[PDB]
Amino acid sequence: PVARSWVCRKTYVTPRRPFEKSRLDQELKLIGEYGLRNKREVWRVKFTLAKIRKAARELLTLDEKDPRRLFEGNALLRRLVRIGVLDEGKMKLDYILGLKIEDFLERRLQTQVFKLGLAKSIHHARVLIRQRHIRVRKQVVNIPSFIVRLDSQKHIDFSLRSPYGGGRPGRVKRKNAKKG
Amino acid sequence: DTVTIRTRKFMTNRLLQRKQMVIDVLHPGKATVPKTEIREKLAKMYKTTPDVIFVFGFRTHFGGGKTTGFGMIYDSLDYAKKNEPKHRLARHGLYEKKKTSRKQRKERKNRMKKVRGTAKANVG
Amino acid sequence: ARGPKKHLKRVAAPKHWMLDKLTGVFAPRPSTGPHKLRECLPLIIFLRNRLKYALTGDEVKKICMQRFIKIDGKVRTDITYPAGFMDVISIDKTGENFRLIYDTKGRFAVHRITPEEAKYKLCKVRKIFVGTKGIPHLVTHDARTIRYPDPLIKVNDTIQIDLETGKITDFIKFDTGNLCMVTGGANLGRIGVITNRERHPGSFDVVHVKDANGNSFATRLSNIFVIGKGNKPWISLPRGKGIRLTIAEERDKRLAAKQSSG
RNA sequence: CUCUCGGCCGAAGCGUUUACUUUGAAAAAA
RNA sequence: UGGUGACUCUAGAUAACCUCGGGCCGAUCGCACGCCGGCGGCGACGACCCAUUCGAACGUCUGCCCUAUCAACUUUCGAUGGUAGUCGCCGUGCCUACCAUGGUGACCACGGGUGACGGGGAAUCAGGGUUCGAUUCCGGAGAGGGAGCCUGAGAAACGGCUACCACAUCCAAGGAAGGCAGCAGGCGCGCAAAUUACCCACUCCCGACCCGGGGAGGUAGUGACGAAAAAUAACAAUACAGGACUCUUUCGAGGCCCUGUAAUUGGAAUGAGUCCACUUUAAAUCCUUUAACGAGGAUCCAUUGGAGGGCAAGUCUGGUGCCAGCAGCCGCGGUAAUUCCAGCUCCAAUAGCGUAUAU
RNA sequence: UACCUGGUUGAUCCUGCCAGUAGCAUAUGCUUGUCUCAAAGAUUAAGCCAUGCAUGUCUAAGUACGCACGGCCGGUACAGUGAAACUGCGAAUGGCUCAUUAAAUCAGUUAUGGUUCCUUUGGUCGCUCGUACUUGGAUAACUGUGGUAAUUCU
Repeated sequence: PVARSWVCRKTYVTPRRPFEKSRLDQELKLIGEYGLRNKREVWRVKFTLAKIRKAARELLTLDEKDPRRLFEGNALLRRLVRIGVLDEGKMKLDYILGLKIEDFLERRLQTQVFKLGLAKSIHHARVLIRQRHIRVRKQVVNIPSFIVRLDSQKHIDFSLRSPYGGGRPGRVKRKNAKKG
Repeated sequence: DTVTIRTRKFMTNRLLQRKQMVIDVLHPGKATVPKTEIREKLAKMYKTTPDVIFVFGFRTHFGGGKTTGFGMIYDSLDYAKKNEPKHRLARHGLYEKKKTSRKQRKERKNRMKKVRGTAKANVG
Repeated sequence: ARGPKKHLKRVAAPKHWMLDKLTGVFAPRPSTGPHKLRECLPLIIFLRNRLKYALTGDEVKKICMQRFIKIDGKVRTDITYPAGFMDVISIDKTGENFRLIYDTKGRFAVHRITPEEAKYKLCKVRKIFVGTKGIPHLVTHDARTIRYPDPLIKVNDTIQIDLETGKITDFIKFDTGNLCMVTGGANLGRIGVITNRERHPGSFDVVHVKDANGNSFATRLSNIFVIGKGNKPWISLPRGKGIRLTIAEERDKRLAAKQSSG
């Protein structure tokens, strides 16, 4: 017996057909457009959307006045709205089935850092986040896959300690200024 | 002073003759604040000496803004010696533990098990 | 196994203790006592997990061995002493009295009572029997034996015990129309008026209960604890008055409370 | 009807039975 | 007297018994102190008995894998039931003595096998299913194999005892002492699995106990079982390329866009790492947090498989010549081999990828 | 994601299997920078084990004439701390493993009106019509004498 927990879970699913030209092209387009490291990030977002769709489908088989359908559909729609993937106007479970993987990919911290003008490109955005230059509200966030909530979107700033956002020039600039 | 001390949670534990609280330490450009100066800041904050203050469990949040720990302020140093864990008293210099190891004590005990009477004290 | 067990695994502990899973391998095995293992709250869980007066089991022991904790008017130094339903916990040093009373979720609430209320407790009589040359005896859910009870007191009634002297001062019969709490099952912690008792000879009687908001449920007779005559309780009730809101109403109440701040 | 009927309340009946279906209890935690 | 659906219940009364291996009815310990020889407060400990708690034990109903190359099985070596008893904590063929001749079975008894502990559960899965579950929770069983006990409330206990069987330790040869399927560790076995580490600080347990003890447990070490997050560059200029209703062709309306061999040019930005002080923690480590140094082949260098099809990706170059080899399958190799051995290039996943096997 | 593809023929449509495909679990190979969780001698051998440790325990409150420390030199028995030992309690829990085991174990469901129950908690405990201002003998520890090669022997 140990005081440890072994609840662990795989966050993606490998495609059934390994070498399929259309799927390879779609995934590479997503990777390049959103500056992703590998195919596993695409597969992870795909798995997230797949689980959400499965839950929405299972709710859509219940009676429209089912207490569980009402409660859990309201919760799921609230969660999707909270991260900006769903619009507040479309608060029906049928609109969940109309969601795309790109809808979730827009809400990554990397995409928002690029799209708010803090970075010149999506790859610059990723290296900025990985180098502790970005904060959401007052928390220095370091994870590119950080899914920005709707009310956290206006609090993505440039970190009070980063050379770009409050001073203390970096290693290179300080060394060069010391040199001459 | 650029280092700030705040106490979110707080209760007067009259059962253990102390006050117990959660301590936030704001230290934007400094290392995690040493326990001693947190103790003197708490002493000023609560109008008491820093010898009846025992702080522990300070974790600095990712990014470096602040550190959260726990703190006790005892009514007297005698209550502090009575109720505090021995290691937290040793951190203040008010306690010294046994210098033997578990191995030495266990083997000495099993050796004493082999002798009967006053000869047990004449072992090791 | 040979002989009795002395340990309780943390995950086999009663879920209403609200113990987490990463603190340790073991849960505090309640000592034998007035209440059953699964229907009790040990003193350590109350003084450490609920009241936060202690951080560890060592501090719970330090509090208990100063004789600051009274359970039902008597000082208890056993930190795993099983405190159960209706039991009164008095801490005179901090001047606070609690009565162990179930929540609508089936958990023992931290329910503070006045020092005047802390003088008595309700007890459901478990059995009535004649012994010792015609002396009537009464046994409660608290497991206290009372000699010479009122001749009208029967099984499943509720008596009021003055903790200082431990003798019956009043009693409610088990009648339709009396307020009652549920002390076990799916409806544990719910308070309502007894509507009807369907009797099943040789099996378990079912008691139907109606909430103060009009919700009707049913339990086994062994899970019914008469609280007050009519619809007026003889004890203080927690903030939730035994009315179990559905999850939708809980969500709505939480959202309304959150939106009222800021 | 209810072999207790009393000037709105209860001794008012698995009323051959079962399967089925819909309930309600009770049913460890993880 | 009360109670149950239901007593041969509870309570009462009578006549007696009342176990030498004889049962309860206190020859006990502390603290505080008292009160016109007496009366006492607060406890600790102990003893019946009755409840209660924690259980244990024994029954009820339903549910278990494969096998008929297992069709009949059991029958006083108690088999099924009855009566009386014995024993047992108690119900009972539990055992005994008489009596009856029963009881189970194709609705699969009985026998056999199981690389069979059962369950909660796990993998996979459109719906249905299939396989797995030694493994941290619950229940059972065992402590080398059997058997038998002592003590005790509780054990047929094995970090208790007694004996035999197997193995085995010391011996002065007379004797004596054994039980890691506890924690480490060793040998052996194998395709196959970690430290003879630190601590009772946490969770709890035990004790006469606030204080002692705990290889339970926690903490570190080994760890690519597996799961999560996530670096190996980003940007700008320069030369070049591409589009942008560019005029129905040639840098006179081609830089408010975009790409790359660029060993081109620049500054910025970083953590991998090293190191300091905190923090962490029994004490440490780790993470977090400061600070110092730390990137231009940023040589601080990403690999594992493949490139005929299935199936993403070269009938490019050299070698070999039905050889060596490749190839899960079809096939390739006999002098232009898109398939072997290599170089270059490419592409699949990526701190991971290939292979075998089970599913 | 309720999915298929190659292979029998000169060619075709089938049956049909082989091979491919994805997960999962053990092993292994090559490779491996950061960080958080985290399995880990089950499978074969419930095979064998060197060594060490894993179960002990004292309160004001059972027994202290161990000077082992320690005082207030006394109708002052016992100041106090306290090894040892006697007494009490625990050692039947925990941990390990899966050999046995096929209505057996186990699961849900009931029953004990057919039983036992240390401890905890509450009750009962002048309810008995018949040296007490405290009874008896031992034995440990301790002192002293020993035996055996050898033991937690005595």
